[PDB]
Amino acid sequence: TDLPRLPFDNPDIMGIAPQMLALQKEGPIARVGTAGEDAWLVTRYDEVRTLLADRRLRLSNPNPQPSAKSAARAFMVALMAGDDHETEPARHAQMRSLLIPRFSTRRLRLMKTRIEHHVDELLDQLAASAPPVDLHRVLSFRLPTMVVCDLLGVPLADRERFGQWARGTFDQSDNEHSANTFQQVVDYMLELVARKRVEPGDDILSELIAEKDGALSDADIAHLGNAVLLLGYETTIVRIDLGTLLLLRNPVQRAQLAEDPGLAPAAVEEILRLGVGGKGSNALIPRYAHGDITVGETVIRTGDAVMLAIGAANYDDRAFPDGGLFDLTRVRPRSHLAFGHGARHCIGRTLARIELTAVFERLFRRLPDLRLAVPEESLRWQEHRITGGFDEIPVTF
Ligand code: HEM
Ligand SMILES: CC1(C)C[C@H]2C=C(C(=O)O)[C@@H]3COC(=O)[C@]4(CO4)[C@]23C1
Repeated sequence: TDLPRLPFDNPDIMGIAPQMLALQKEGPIARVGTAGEDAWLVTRYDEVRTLLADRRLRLSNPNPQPSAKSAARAFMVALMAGDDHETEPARHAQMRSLLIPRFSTRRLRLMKTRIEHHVDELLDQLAASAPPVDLHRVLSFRLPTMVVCDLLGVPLADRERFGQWARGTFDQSDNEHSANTFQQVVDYMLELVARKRVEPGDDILSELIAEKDGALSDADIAHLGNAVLLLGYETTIVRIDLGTLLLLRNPVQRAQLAEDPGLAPAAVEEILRLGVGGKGSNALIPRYAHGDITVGETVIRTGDAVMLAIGAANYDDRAFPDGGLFDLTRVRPRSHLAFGHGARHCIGRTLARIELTAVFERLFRRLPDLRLAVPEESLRWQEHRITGGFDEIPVTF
């Protein structure tokens, strides 16, 4: 008897920690320690998917004496309208109602075209440069920040101002840095709302300003803009890096994709499913029980914390035969959980899929000799950031 303690060690730079796969083999749910509260850890696909659709399991904390959180986690929960369990139903419903129509089929088709041209240009710049090159700086970082500039209607150079703010806001190791970074985001967004009130364009804040004959306050609109800025590029950057690394590890699949770029949607779904970095603390969706819930033989009690391991569930052999293998020829794969499921299902997921498809349609056809310029083991996953990620990806080609 030894209580498992999150985060678990992972001897590889990607994948699922061995201890978490061991727990998955024993059963769907286990009690574990963490750096803070103890929590229920749910690791099997069926149970994670069921619990993500359970309205009794919510982001907000219902407890009278709530455990202390990092500034970074507090900001993340507040951006997601989860900071007050009594107002979360109305506030979260409004948040999704206001953001979902900002990603319309008209907008996504226009952005798909612009994204494809931008990838072409980014890869031409890359191909013309002298290796070794940092792929993270010149490709992974550049496409999703371009997209956020487009969503917000700001000059592309603005991403040189805001490009580190998601990392800084979500730095769990430094509350002062987290809070100072978030104030920069807030000031920038309030400036942007005031500009869009007199100079609107085809962009998200302009649409929110016009919503309900201007019924929303500038603070309400800036709040939603802050969610788009802080959630809308960093995780996509991380998936471009993880997808590149996964494809570099699987040369037979990589050659399949280079030969037939029509395999890119299937590759993107495998990248999302398998793309887990380091100790994988970002591949856990946190919840609190607002009512008692039974999982198998186990009772989750009102007030308990729950970690839904979407990463482990996406590796679950019960849901994906040979679940640890990258295979873009899977026939009718189950829907992975990398965008979540249920009430808080990723709002940007169709846009994120368009970005990743445009990149991986092109990458290995444009740079067939691309490969790491350093050992994989030298790549360092940043455990202190809620969103993890690598800081650099040196390549040659
Ligand atoms: C590959 C990139 C991405 C991944 C892997 C990802 C993953 C996720 C996951 C797992 C959730 C659910 C969190 C939870 O249930 O607690 C989520 C929510 C969310 N995502 Fe994404 N995301 C990505 C890209 C984006 C983009 C590009 C946008 C917008 C431009 C975006 C906007 C949001 C928002 C606003 C939420 C909160 C939804 C809610 O709380 O109702 N995400 N994302
Ligand atoms: C809103 C989020 C940025 C989406 C989710 C994906 C993430 C990631 O891939 O890094 C974030 C990690 O931390 C979380 O609590 C998550 C898992 O819900 C995320 C919050």
